[PDB]
Amino acid sequence: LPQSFLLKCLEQVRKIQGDGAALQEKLCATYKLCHPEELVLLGHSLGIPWAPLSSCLAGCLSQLHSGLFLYQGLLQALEGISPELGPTLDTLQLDVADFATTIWQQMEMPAFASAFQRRAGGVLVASHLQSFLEVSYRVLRHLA
Amino acid sequence: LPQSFLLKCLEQVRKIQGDGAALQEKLCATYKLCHPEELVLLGHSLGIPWAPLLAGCLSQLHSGLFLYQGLLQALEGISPELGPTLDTLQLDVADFATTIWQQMEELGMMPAFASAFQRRAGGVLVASHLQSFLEVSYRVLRHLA
Amino acid sequence: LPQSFLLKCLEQVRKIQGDGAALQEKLCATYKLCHPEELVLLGHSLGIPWAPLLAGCLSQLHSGLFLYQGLLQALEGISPELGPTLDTLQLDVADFATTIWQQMEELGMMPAFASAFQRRAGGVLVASHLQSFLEVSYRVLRHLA
Repeated sequence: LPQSFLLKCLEQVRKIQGDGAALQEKLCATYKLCHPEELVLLGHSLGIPWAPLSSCLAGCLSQLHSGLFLYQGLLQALEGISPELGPTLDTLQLDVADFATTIWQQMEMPAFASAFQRRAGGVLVASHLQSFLEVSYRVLRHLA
Repeated sequence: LPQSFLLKCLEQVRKIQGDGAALQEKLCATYKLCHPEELVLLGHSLGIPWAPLLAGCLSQLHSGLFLYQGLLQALEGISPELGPTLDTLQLDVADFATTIWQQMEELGMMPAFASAFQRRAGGVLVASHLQSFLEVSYRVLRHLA
Repeated sequence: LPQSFLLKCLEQVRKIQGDGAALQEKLCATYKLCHPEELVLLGHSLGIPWAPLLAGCLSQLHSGLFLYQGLLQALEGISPELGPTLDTLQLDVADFATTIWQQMEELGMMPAFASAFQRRAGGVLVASHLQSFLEVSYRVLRHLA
């Protein structure tokens, strides 16, 4: 796709990543939930879906788009995790929502039932979105 | 680490130092902002975060790179001439950082630049910090080999 | 020494180091020769010369580059595959030799790699030393202006 497009995608993945790192930094400072690693088995229980992209033009781009559409959903489902994290979460959601539209333009949920469920769901969705955007850049770089 | 990943990195360090030195030489040439020591007090005024420098160290390179990707995007092209110079330096930083990220997987592990003078001077100081950052990164990669 | 010339030198220095680095990682990854130190015996046995390092030093750097064009040529492309990569490295060292010389002007100032294992392992050894020769030219030009 054009280089202008790929650089547009980078600016965006990097903004969404700086937001995700602000979230992750709050969840660690405020709840000591600092190691996504430790929560890996809870993602089961929490029933967090996975967006596949590594083994993936338009079909791939559609997959990125779906995966983004999935993360704006999950973020929404987290209902802001706590009053103090609410702002942070809104910023990351408006941002994932933008990247989702750059992709379509170019084409042209769980129940986190508790304080603990919202927090651990928070850490894991922030971590799964990081990895996914790291994979979306490598995939787009391979399509430019 | 695998010596071949190490050799792929030592290559990407130099390819970024090249683009960096190219930006610096163009800024000096087109605008006469030739000495980062004349703009250092101003690095403080432009709110620039200097980035410090297995798992933890590979993570500090990756964080450093991630900061440096921020600062470069914030200069928004600097000027119509320097535009493509900056576009190559971002795609190269972004590729190096992806390389550190993919290997940490396998192993299992802002300033705003208000005016044209701020974008110009900003380009001088960040090309300049990224240069040293990367040298020290060429030294600790040797060491974590 | 004019700060502009000196930043054109840094970009040339990083350019040749990146080509150096390009060759190393291809030799390490095509023929698993990933360590100069495991070849210091072959190198001693070939008796290969390494170059030492305003007028005087500027002239030492110029003659140092001359030596490395010499050594790079003797490798006779290493393999068909590695051909282009060495041509670039030759040409980029040539550029930089010229630049240095031109500065001198406006201021008024081979072993035989008899074998195929020898070309590949002599590739690893020259690229590695060149890399180190150029970092010090990077520091001497740094302290020169």
